[PDB]
Amino acid sequence: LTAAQELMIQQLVAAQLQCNKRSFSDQPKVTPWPRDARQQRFAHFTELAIISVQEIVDFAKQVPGFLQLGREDQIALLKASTIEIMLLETARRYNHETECITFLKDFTYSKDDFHRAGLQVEFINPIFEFSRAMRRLGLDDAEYALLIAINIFSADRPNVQEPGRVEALQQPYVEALLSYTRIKRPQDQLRFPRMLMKLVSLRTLSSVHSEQVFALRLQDKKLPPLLSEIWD
Amino acid sequence: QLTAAQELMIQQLVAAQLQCNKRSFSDQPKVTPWPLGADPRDARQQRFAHFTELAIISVQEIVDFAKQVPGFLQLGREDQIALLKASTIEIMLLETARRYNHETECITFLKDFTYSKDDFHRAGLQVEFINPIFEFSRAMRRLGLDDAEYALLIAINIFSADRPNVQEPGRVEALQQPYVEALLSYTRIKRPQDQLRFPRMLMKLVSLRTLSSVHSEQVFALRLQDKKLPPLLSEIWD
Ligand SMILES: OC(c1ccc(NCC(F)(F)F)cc1)(C(F)(F)F)C(F)(F)F
Ligand SMILES: OC(c1ccc(NCC(F)(F)F)cc1)(C(F)(F)F)C(F)(F)F
Repeated sequence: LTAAQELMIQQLVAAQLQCNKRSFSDQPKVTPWPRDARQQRFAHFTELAIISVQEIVDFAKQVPGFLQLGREDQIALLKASTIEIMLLETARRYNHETECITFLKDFTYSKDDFHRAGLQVEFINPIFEFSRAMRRLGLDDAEYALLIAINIFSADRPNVQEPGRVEALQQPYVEALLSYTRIKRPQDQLRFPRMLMKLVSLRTLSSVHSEQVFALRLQDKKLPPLLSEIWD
Repeated sequence: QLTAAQELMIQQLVAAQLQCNKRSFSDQPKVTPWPLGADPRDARQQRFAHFTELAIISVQEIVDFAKQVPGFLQLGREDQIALLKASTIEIMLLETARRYNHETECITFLKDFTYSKDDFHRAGLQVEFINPIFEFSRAMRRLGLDDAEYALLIAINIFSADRPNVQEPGRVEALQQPYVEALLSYTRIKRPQDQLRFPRMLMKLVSLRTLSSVHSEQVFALRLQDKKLPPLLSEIWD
């Protein structure tokens, strides 16, 4: 691992740690978790999502190479990546012992909790299978952080005006992850491929998420403004 | 070095490819011809019909191919259907890319026929699907894949355990793995100095998932313009 690779990785891990501290040390400002409570558990979920979106935008801004893309490309990359980063983070926050997703102490969510928020079967089960598959890979914080950076610099997102530049920005992160995994687990050649394959799954999960949003609109459950900008 | 089994798995796929591609040359003159000689909506419809007809041929070759991949026919039939339903357009996009010619900026299909970006537009498709297809083909060309690499990628694509409605995803993952390992060892040998080729190949699987969605948006949009899929395509993609 070169000096520049160490600096890039260390910067990503420190930014991930600062973003978590900034966004999820204090109690989140959310509708208290209780027709009456169907709208309220949904709102709750929606306010959590907004807090994660904010965290993700904060993190993206600190990824070397991002804030130097053209502004429209920044927006286009974040628009597509957001739900996928959320799925990764949800997998990070997953606890196989309890089968729940922990944001901080006293804020955890199970498959049942998701159903009560109005969410379909078609969205919940993939989320939870993907989370437990992520755990069997046993990614550490550097691996997650690098995977997020790679995810952001995907040159095939809709409305990207400079795909050549995005792809060149992705390469160093791919190279760092390749090196990192070679050093960590030298006798585990499929670890790295297995990680990239989860990026595939994340594209599908994004579509399945969009279907949840469209389905929610059918129960007069609209996304609030900060999420509407991104998803409907 | 590739083991005997890896060499045979590749040779098997590459030769199934060929026996399946026999339907392409024999159905070529049966197809609704591309219309020559047209003013500005007759010809629009004939071009589209032409496109649906080649897609049908492709659907059938992909079905025939998959039945030859070892272990496929031992999957539960509902799972066979679910993998093909999802993989079909993605394999077609791989085949489209494989046939892209950068000199003419045209795609070959079924041996002799070729299509430009503007031919796709003339057949009623929209820029939101067409541009990504051609960028993907250009990107695929820069990787310089050979017949073995494409065949391995298609097998990897078929055996994607995370398709919708798959009932035994673990049985699918178990079939995929040796193909992934074969591709890793293949690229390592072919290009020992290019460590990023293999990751870039895997990332083409990511792009294929998005293109699949864009294709669904294209089919939706085509119905607005009197262009509904025929029965065999309807059941896979509507
Ligand atoms: O967009 C929603 C959403 C729910 C959960 C998440 N995060 C959980 C996970 F796993 F999807 F990432 C993100 C968005 C919402 F509205 F709740 F925020 C959805 F319910 F409509 F799908
Ligand atoms: O589904 C269609 C289709 C068109 C071209 C292809 N193959 C070209 C490529 F690049 F997508 F693979 C496949 C399906 C159709 F209808 F022509 F078959 C679409 F036009 F509606 F999209």
